Amino acid sequence: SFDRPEIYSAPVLQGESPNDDDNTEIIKSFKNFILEFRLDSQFIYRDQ
Amino acid sequence: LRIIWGTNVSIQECTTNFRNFLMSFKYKFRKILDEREEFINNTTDEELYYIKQLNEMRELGTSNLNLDARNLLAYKQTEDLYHQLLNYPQEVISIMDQTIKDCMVSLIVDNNLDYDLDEIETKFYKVRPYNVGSCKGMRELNPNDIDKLINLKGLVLRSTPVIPDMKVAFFKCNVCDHTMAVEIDRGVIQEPARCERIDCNEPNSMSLIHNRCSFADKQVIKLQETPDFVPDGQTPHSISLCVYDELVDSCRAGDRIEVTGTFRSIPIRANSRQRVLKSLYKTYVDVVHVK
Amino acid sequence: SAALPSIQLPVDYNNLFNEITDFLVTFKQDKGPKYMAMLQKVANRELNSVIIDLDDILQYQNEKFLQGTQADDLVSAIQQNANHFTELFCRAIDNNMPLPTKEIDYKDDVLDVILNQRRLRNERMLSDRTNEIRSENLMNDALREVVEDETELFPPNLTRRYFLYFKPLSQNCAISSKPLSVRQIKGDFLGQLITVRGIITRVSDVKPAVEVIAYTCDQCGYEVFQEVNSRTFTPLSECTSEECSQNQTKGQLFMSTRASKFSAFQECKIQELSQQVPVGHIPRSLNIHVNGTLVRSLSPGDIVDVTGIFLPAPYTGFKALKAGLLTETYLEAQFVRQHKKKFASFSLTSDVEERVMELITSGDVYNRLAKSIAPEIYGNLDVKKALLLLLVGGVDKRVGDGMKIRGDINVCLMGDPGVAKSQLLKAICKISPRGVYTTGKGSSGVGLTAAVMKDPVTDEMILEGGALVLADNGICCIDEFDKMDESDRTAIHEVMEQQTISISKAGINTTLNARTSILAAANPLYGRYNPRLSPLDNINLPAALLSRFDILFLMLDIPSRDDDEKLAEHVTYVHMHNKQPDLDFTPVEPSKMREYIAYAKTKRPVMSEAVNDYVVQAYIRLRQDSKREMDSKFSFGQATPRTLLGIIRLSQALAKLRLADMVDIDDVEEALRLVRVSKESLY
Amino acid sequence: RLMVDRKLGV
Ligand SMILES: Nc1ncnc2c1ncn2[C@@H]1O[C@H](COP(=O)(O)OP(=O)(O)O)[C@@H](O)[C@H]1O
Ligand code: BEF
Ligand SMILES: [Mg+2]
Ligand SMILES: [Zn+2]
Ligand SMILES: [Zn+2]
Repeated sequence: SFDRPEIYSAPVLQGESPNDDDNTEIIKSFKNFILEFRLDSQFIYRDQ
Repeated sequence: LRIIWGTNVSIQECTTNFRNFLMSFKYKFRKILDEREEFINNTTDEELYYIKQLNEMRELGTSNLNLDARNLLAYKQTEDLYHQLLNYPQEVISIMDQTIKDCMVSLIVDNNLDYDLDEIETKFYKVRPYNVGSCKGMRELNPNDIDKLINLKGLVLRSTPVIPDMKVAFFKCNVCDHTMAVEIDRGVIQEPARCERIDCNEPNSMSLIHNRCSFADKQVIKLQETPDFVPDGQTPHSISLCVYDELVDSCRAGDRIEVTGTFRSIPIRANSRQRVLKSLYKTYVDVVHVK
Repeated sequence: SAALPSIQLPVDYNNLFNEITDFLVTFKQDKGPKYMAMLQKVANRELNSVIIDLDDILQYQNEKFLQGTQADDLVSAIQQNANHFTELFCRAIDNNMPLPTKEIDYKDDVLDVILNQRRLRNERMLSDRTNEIRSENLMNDALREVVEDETELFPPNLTRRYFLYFKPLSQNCAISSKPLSVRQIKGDFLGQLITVRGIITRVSDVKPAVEVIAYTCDQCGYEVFQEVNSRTFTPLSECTSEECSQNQTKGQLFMSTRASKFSAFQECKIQELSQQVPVGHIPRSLNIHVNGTLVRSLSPGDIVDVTGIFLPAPYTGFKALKAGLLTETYLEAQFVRQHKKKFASFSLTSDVEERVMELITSGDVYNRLAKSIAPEIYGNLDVKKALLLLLVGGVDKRVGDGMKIRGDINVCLMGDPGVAKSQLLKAICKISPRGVYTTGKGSSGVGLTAAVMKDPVTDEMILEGGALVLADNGICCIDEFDKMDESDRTAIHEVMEQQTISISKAGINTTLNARTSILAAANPLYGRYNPRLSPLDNINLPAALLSRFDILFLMLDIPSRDDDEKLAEHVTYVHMHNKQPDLDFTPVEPSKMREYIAYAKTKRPVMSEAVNDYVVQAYIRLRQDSKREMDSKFSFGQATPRTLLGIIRLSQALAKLRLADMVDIDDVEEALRLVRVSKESLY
Repeated sequence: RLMVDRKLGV
């Protein structure tokens, strides 16, 4: 007669440095590429 | 700067304060805190207590220093270090050990003593505090007091035999004889999933050699408390001290001792189903000093 | 949606959440808001427990309805489903928590500094994410929403220090008002907020119960939390951190006990009062769960009205007996009301001050407090005075050398059968905050008990003793003292003369603490007193044991034309009207008497030089008198230094009765009078 | 390794 127990999480301290091959770093690079690519001084991908 | 997470301790500041206390402690300060200034001695109070103690430590060659926490309370500059020591046993104790080693080697260097520093830097020094406040018994220790210094006095009823405690595992690779030694960290040993060599990779090549591991002493002492204060209708309670290393085989049955140490709590496995732990934690006391 | 159907219910949790928030913010009846001030005190790390007074909620509802505004029945909803409203109140409080005005000063509890660190860290993460998303340059409300959706904060469950408890409605103001026996706590009451009235039997010792075990992944630098709401849990071994989860690199966790959340835990197992048991049955017990700051509030042999939530738990009995989703129950304690106030909990506030003033200003405190003990008993004034002195108790001295003096009185009520001896023991049991009524030979066959059983909740062996340990700091009313076997008499030797019990049986080598005042009542040898035989033979108590008793009344039964007709009139009137006959004085009810006795127990009077000379001369004269009649027909025993100590103890108790810090000469005179007239009925 | 900034508290 009990509810399922949750499992939280939280970042606390800087662990080992994120490698380039790390998926999160790939996603960050991709997001920055989407948000900062400039052609003819225009954010083509952001506006698209 | 740079306080540790989950604590109020800064390594640099605490080391500075402990060195300051070591350099400039005189027993007259404890006499002042004891309001016993009429008993102030001209000889002993003038002399520097811990500097002298560290000296005879150097000549005799011992590796353990016994610190009275009320002396820390006596020194104004280290009044905060006292509370830091109570609230954070392990960190502050390690800080003290490093500072003791530093002070030993510095004192040898400054006087340019002929005594070689080979032994000193290789040795490991330990600080054993005591006289850390009152007793408060064990019925009065709430769960918020886990991992704090507590002072207990009682009668030693029973003392278990010496229990070996694993420190370094000795897994051996069957295939390429890649014998890696794994130190234990926070009571955890991590098995190499495969052979740690790159040329040889066989997960089943590992078979732990029990006999060639390096162990350490551990003795569990059953202490029945005799607290200075007893609540109404409270029968005497028995607590399980856990001594380590040199303190093993020191306290005999029937000795009336006063012990200080770290109030710990550990999950107890419900052996009905393996690797399932009870939500009520067993409480025991690691022992740092016995008087 | 077909697998899990839906039901419409009269409760709307959003409207009730709004009502809860408004009640917390705008309740002033008890300058500022009561609960806002309490929350401010909590923020400054003063109070660790928030007591939600349901009477306040009822008054809030009455105010809202009286002015015409429609307010939903919050009190009824809380009573019907208490568990959910705990979290509703907790979240409402967590929203309205003010900020501290006194920061960490190196002397604060480690829990507080950890909570502050977590709060600052999650605030820093939130602000940093806000800054990044703002700098991306793609209203601040949308920014707040996106950053709070995209960040992994320490949950508010791990940043609260206070504990939440509900106080049931007072019956006079008004279900929780009516206390219920364990028998009446049926399966219909689960989830409600009920009040169970009973006597606490077996309280375990406080042990840490883990609520949210905390781990650390060294590789990814995260802290992962695993909530636990079961008696047993499974530890974690593989990282659950989202970023570390997507990353295929191996991660290992480690327990961090300092980081984990613990709650002080205790189990109490209350039983039924003897009055509640129906005819022919035996009392049955009910488990009580105590969490947070309520621990150590319940002790064995306590009459209490525990109010709590009657939650169920999954069954742990035999599978054969389990036929369905059988569940075992318990009562999560929320409020504890001691039916008899302990002496050690006394406090001189105005509430007790006014009534104490009322007693003393009217005067005649000694006679009133003596007569108020069992008013239905007639004519036994001197023994009532002795029992009152027993209740007050003397002063115990502790010389610096380690010498200790008892400071407690022991009264023996010898007498012919039918002189209401056993009634006075029951009256004392009903007056004293702690006490045990042992009797006979078979009953309480071991007043001293060397019982070392196992604690059901914690595997460590606990030591259990007889009534003597339960009667610590109390009165162990012993009945049928002469019929008690020799083993219990030998144990009571030490229990009376010292305050300890020394045990060296198999498995136990200890020394229990029993600072108990023994009150006994036994018939003389050969039933009634035989005036042919010497008094020391009728009593049949060895001189070692008899010396321990400070006062040993004889209470002989002798027929009389006048006294017996007065006694008959008294008893017949008591049977006609269930009241004390006379109208000269109104008796003091046991609550007021107990309050005054506690106040008197606070004082520690001291003797005087002239008083000391008088006592010394009296002791010398008594010793000479004992020597003279060492073999006369009235040899009530040779006087011993314990007689001097008893004189001192009685004088100190009498001084306490007048609320004085200085022993008076007339008090010593009265103590001598009582000691002498304890044997006056012998003639 | 566990080192963090000192602005957390005092
Ligand atoms: N002085 C008295 N006042 C009131 N009732 C009395 C008195 N003496 C005897 N009784 C009655 O006589 C009975 C004896 O009660 P109990 O206390 O058991 O006697 P005992 O223990 O002395 O043998 C009870 O019913 C009690 O009410
Ligand atoms: F006959 Be009575 F209980 F002393
Ligand atoms: Mg009787
Ligand atoms: Zn290999
Ligand atoms: Zn991880």
